[PDB]
Formats: sequence, structure tokens, C-alpha cells
Amino acid sequence: GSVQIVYKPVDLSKVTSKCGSLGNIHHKPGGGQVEVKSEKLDFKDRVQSKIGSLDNITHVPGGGNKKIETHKLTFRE
Amino acid sequence: GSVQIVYKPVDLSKVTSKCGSLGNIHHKPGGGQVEVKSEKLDFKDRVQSKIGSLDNITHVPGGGNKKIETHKLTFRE
Amino acid sequence: GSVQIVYKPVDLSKVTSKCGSLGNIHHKPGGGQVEVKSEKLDFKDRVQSKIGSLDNITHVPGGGNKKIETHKLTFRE
Amino acid sequence: GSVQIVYKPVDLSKVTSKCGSLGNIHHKPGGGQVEVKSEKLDFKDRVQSKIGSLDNITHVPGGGNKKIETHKLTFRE
Amino acid sequence: GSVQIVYKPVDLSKVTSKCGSLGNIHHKPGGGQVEVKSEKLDFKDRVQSKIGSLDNITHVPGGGNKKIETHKLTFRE
Repeated sequence: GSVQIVYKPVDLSKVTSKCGSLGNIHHKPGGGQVEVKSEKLDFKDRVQSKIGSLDNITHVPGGGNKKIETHKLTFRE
Repeated sequence: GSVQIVYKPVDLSKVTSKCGSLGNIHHKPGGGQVEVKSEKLDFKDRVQSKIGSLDNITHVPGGGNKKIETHKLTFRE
Repeated sequence: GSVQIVYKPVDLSKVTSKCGSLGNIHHKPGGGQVEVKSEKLDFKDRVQSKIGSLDNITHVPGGGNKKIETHKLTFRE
Repeated sequence: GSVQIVYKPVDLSKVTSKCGSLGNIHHKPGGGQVEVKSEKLDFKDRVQSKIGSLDNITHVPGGGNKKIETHKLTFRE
Repeated sequence: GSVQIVYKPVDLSKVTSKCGSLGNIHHKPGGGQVEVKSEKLDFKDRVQSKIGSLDNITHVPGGGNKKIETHKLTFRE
């Protein structure tokens, strides 16, 4: 027997930002010690480690509009 | 026998931000010590670890409008 | 026998923010010690650990409008 | 025998924020010690742990309007 | 025999906030000690633990209007 699939998505979205002014973003951490003690580091199959860190991230987009879209069609028989 | 699928989504959304001014974002942590003691670090199949950290994230979008959309069609027989 | 599916969603939503001014966001933690004692760290199949941390996150969107939408059609026989 | 499905949702929603001014958001914790004692950390199938933490999150959207929508159609025979 | 389903929801909702001014949000905890003593940490199938914590969350939306909607159609035979 026949089958029919019409996969027809229509998109007219708007992801809009309007910022008149952005200013005076201060970022002054004091910073502290990190002391890590260990003996061995046996790692395996999938490891995303991080041992000992002082990260400082300043992220000022002036418009950081994201849009994630995901389409999928699966056919079996 | 026949089958028919008409997958027809229509989208006219608006994700809108309007910020006249953004300012004076201060970020001043004092910072403290971190002391970690261990003997061994045996890791395996999927590990997302983090041992010892002072992270400082300043995130000022000026419009941080997200929009996550996900479509899926599954056909079996 | 025949089957018919008309999957027709219509969307005209609005996710709207209007902020005249955003200011004076102060963020000044004092910061304290962290002392962790252990002997071994045997991890396995899915682990999302975090041992010892002073995180400081400042998040000022100026409009942080999210919109999560999820469509799904499943067909079996 | 025939079947028919007309899945027709109509959406004209509005998720609206209007904030004239946002200001003077102060965030000054004093910070305290954390002392954790253990011997072993055997983890398994799905673990989302966190051992020892001083998190400080400042979240000022200026409009934080969320909208979660979820559609699903399931067909079996 | 035939079947027919017309799934036709209509939505014209409004989730509206109007805040003239938001200000002077002070957040100053004093902070205290945490002492945790243990011997072993055997975890298993689904664990969402948290051992030892001083979390400080400041959340000022300026409009935090949520709207959760969930549609479902199930067909069996």
C-alpha cells in the first residue's frame, strides 16, 4: 500500500532585542587560593575533568539572542 | 492500505526585548580558600567532574532572548 | 484501510519585555573557606560531580525572554 | 476502516512584561566555612552530586518571561 | 468502521505584568559554618545529591511571567 508524508513547517518568527545603552559593567573579584592534594589520576572512557581553577568570564553581548531549532523525520518499515 | 500525514506547523511568534538602558552592574566577590584532599581519582564511562574552583561569570546580554523549538516525526510499520 | 493525519498547529504568540532602565546591580559576597577531605573517588557510568566550589554568577539580561516549544508525531502499526 | 485526525491548535497568546525601572539590587552575603569529611566516593549509573559549595547567583532579567509549550500525537495499531 | 477526531484548541490568553518601579532589593545573609561527617558515599541508579552548601540566589525578574502548556493526543487500537 501507498504512504504519503507532507512535512511542511512554516516559520516567520522574530527574536528581537533593542537596547538603547549598556555601560558600567564592573567585574572585580578578589581572588583566592586553591589547594588540591591527590595521589593518582586514572581516567577513562569519556572524562571532562577540571582540577584547580580561577575562571573569570565577562560576557556582554549587546544582543545575545539565540534560536535553536531541530527538525527530524524518521522512516522505518 | 494507504496512509497520509500532513505535518503543517505555522509559526509567527515574536520573542521581543526592549531595554532603554542597562548600567552599574558591579561584581566584586571577596574570594576564599579551597582545600581539597584526596588519595586516588579513578574515573570511568561518562564523567563531568570539577574539583576545586572559583568561577566568576558576568553575563550581561542587553537582550538575551532564547527560543528553542524541536520538531519530530516518527514512522514505523 | 486508509488513515489520515493533518497535524496543523498555528502559532502567533508574543513573548515581550519592555524595561525602561536597569541599574545599580551590586554583587559583593564575602567569600569563605571550603575544606573537603576524602580518600578515593571511584566514579562510573554517568557522573556530573563538583567537589569544592565558590561560584559567582551575575546574569543581567535586559530581557531574558525564553520560549521552549516541542512538537512530536509518532506512528506505529 | 478509515481513521481521520485533524490536530489543529491555534495560539494567539501574549506573555508581556512592562517594567518602568529596576535598580539598587544589592547582594552581599557574609560567607561561611564548609567542612566535609568522608572516606570513599563510589558513584554509579546516574549521579548529579555536589560536595562543598558557596554559590552566589544574581539573576536580574529586566523581563524574564518564559513560555513552555509541548505538543504530542501518538498513533498505534 | 470510521473514526474521526478534530482536536481544535483555540488560545487567546494574556499573561501580563506592569511594574512601575522595582528597587532597594537588599540581600545580606550572615553566613554560618557547615560540618558534615561521613565514612562512605555509595550512590546508585538516579541520585541528585548535595552535601554541604551555602547557596545565595537573588532573582529579580522585572516581570517573571511563566506559561506552561501541554497538549497530548493518544491513539491505540
